[PDB]
Amino acid sequence: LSLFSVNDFTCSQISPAAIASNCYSSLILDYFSYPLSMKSDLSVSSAGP
Amino acid sequence: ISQFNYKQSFSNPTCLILATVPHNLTTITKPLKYSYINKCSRLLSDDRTE
Repeated sequence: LSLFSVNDFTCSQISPAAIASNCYSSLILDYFSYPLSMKSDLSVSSAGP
Repeated sequence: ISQFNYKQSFSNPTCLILATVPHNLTTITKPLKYSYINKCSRLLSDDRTE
C-alpha cells in the first residue's frame, strides 16, 4: 500500500486491520487495470458492469 | 456437554443420574425443546484468532 497511492479501500464482513493482521490459510491477490473513474461499479454489493 | 454445558468435579464422590417421568407427575412442566450449547469462545480484537 505504501508503494502505491490509496484511492479507495472498501471491505465487507472484514476490517482493514483484520485483513492486514489476521493470519489466513492462503491469501489470494488479484490485480487489474481499474481506473478511478468507474469506482461506483467496483464494489462487493454492487450491480455495475 | 462437558466442555461448554455441564461439568462435574473429579475431586469429590460425584454420582450421576439420568431419569424420565413418563406421565404421572404432572407437577413438572415440559420444555419446548432441548437446548445445549456447543460453541462458546471469546473473540479478541485479533480478528478471528479465537
